[PDB]
Amino acid sequence: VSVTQQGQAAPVQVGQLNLTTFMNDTGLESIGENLYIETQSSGAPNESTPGL
Amino acid sequence: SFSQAVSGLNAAATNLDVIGNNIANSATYGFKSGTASFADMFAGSKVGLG
Amino acid sequence: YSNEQEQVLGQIVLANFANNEGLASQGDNVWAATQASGVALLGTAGSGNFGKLTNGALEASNVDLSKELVNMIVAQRNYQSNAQTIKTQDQILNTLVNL
Amino acid sequence: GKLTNGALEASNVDLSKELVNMIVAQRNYQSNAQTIKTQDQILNTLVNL
Amino acid sequence: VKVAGITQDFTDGTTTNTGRGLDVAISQNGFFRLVDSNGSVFYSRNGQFKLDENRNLVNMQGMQLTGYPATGTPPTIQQGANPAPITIPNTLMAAKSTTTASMQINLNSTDPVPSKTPFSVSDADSYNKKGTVTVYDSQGNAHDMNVYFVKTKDNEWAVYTHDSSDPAATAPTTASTTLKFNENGILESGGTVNITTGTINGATAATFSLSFLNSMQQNTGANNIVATNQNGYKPGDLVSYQINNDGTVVGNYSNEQEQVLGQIVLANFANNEGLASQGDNVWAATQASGVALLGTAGSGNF
Amino acid sequence: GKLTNGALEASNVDLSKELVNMIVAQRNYQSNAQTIKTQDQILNTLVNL
Amino acid sequence: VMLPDGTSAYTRDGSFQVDQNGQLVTAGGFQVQPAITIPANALSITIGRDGV
Repeated sequence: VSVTQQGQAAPVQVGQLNLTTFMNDTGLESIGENLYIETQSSGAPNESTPGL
Repeated sequence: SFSQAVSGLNAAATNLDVIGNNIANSATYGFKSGTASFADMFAGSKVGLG
Repeated sequence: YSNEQEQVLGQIVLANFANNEGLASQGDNVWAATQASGVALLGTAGSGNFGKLTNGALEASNVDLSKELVNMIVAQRNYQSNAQTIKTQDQILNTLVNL
Repeated sequence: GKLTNGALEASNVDLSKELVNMIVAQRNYQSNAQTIKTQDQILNTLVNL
Repeated sequence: VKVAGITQDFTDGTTTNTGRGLDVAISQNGFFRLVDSNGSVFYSRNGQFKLDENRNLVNMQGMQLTGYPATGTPPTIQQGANPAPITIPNTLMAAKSTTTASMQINLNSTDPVPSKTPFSVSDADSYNKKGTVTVYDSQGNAHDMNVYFVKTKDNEWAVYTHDSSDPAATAPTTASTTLKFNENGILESGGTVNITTGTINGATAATFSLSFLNSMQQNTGANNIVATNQNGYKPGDLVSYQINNDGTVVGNYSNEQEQVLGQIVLANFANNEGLASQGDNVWAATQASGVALLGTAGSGNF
Repeated sequence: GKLTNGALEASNVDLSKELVNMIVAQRNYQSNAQTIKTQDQILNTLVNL
Repeated sequence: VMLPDGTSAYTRDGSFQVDQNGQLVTAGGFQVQPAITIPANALSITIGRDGV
C-alpha cells in the first residue's frame, strides 16, 4: 500500500498487507458481519504475501 | 449471469468516452490522442468473467 | 539592445523520460512525472535524445476526425450488442420465475 | 516607434486565411454533433430496454 | 447431458495498422513468452509492449518479456542460450580502436613515373595518389592516416604511411610498403600492412592491419578509390530503438552503430486448446500442451 | 455603464446551448419514469402473491 | 475408438483434437483405432472425401 503525497514527488511505502490461507477453508466457523474465526477443524493459518 | 454483460457495458462506455474526448479535443495544440485497451479475465477455468 | 549588444538570459530545458505512457494527465495540457515513468532527466535541445525547436511555430493535435468517427460507429454497435445480452438474460430469468 | 501623419493602419486581417478556417470550423462543429446523436441513440436503447 | 470441457478457436485474427513502434503481430502460429515476478513462465499473443522504470520490455499489465540474450564484444544473438528478459539499456558505449582497415584502389597502368626522383611530402607531384583513412583509438580520437601511392618502375607501387592528426608525427621518406601486381594487374601478395598511429593526449596509439586486397592497376584513366572501411567507432548515446521483422531490437546511436540487444523468442505448442487461461490474456503451459518447443521467428514453422 | 442612442440589446439566449440542454433533460425525465415503472411492477408482483 | 481398458467403442460425433504426444484423439482423451499421428511443426491438416 502506497500513498501519493503533495510534496514528495514519489509514493511512500506505508506498509504491507498480507493475507492468511487455510488448508480447510470450508471448516471455518462463521459468525455475523462476514467474519470467520479459526477453529479446530480449520488448520493453523500461515500468513503470506499475495502471489506466494 | 449479469456479471459478464455488465462488465461489457463499462468497457464500451469507456471506449466511447475516450473517442468522444479525442474528437472534442481537436485543434488543441498541446494534445496527444488517447486510446483504451482491454484485457479479458478468468477467475477459474472453462468460463469467462467479463 | 539599443547599442548593438546581445545578451543571453538562459536556455530552455527539455525533458525526456526513460518510459512514456506513465505521465499522468493533470487537468490542463501538462503532465506530472510519477512511478513507471522515469526521472525527469533534464537535457538540452542541442544534440542527442532531444530534437530541434522552431521559432514562431506550433504543432497540431495529432487527432484526425476521419479515424475517430469510424471508430464511433464500431464502438456504438458493440454497446448495443452487449445490451442484447443483458436483455436476453432478463427474459431467460423471467421465464424461470413464473414457470 | 515613429509616427506618420496622413497615414492609417489597416485591419491586419487575411480574408483567405479566415475563409478556409471557416470551412474547417463548420466541419468540427458538425462532427461533435454526431457524438450527441450517438449518445442519444445509445441511451435510448438502454432506457427502453 | 454433461459439459465436456470448452475449447478456444486459435485461428489467426485480422492485423490492424495501429502505428507506434512497440507493437508486433504474428501472422501464423506462435506465442510470446512472458514471466512473472515469481519466475513462472506464461504465454500470450498481446502485441502491446512498453518500457518501465527499469527499461525492460513489459506488457501492458506488468509482465516482463523474455527472449534470447545478447552477449559478447561485439554483442551478438545466441540461439543456444536459455530465455532471458529483454532490456534496452541507457548506458553509453565506449570507443573501440580500429583493428582491421581495408581499402580498394584502382591504379593506372599508363601512369608514367613521377619526374621528381626524391620523395616530397610538401609537393603533390612527388606522390601519385593520396589516401586519407580515419582511424579511431581507445579514447575516441580521430587519426587522419594518409597513405601515399608512388610508382617507381613498371608494375611497381610504393605505399607510404603518414599521419596528419599527430603534430609530433615524422614525415615519411622511406618505403613502407611495396606492391607488385600480376601480369594482368591482379594483386598477388604484400597487401597486408601493419600500421600504427601516434599517441595523443596520453592515449595509446592505434595498431591495425592495413589491407589493399582486391585492387588492380589496370588502366582506368584516373586513380579512384572504390571502397574504404574500418572497424572503429567513437562513444555514442542512446537515441532510438527499432524492432525489425526478425524480432531483434536494434538501438541507433550518434555514430550510426547498430547494437543488437536480443531477439524475441516464439514458443509453439505441439497441441493448442490445452492451455489454461490465467487472469489476463496469457496462458500457462500444462498437460495436454507438450513442451515449450522454442524457436526463432524466422523458420521452424513459427 | 454608458448608454447608447439608437440601439437595442438582444436576449443573450443561445439556441445551441439551450437545444442540447433539452436533449439531456428529456433523458433525465425518462430515467425517472423507469423507477416509477419498476416500483409499480415490484409492488404488483408482491400483491398478486 | 480404443477405450483405455483395451476394448474398442464406436462413435458418431466427430470433433477431434491432438494430445501432447501428437496422436489424433477425440475430446475426452480417447484415441482413434488406426492411430493417426499428427506430426509437429504442422501448418494445416487436410482431409478429403476419402479417409486420407
